[PDB]
Amino acid sequence: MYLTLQEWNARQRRPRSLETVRRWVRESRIFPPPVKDGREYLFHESAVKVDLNRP
Repeated sequence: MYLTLQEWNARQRRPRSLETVRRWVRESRIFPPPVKDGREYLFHESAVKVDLNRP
């Protein structure tokens, strides 16, 4: 009952391109990382874009 990358970003009120998110994951800005299903990426409902250090 989670959400795929597409919808995963549809929840943010200020998202961007998909490949743009791929950079975020590279910088480890999101967590927990997506499931590298060989080639796809499942964004568990636990995935979220972090800011810096002030939750």
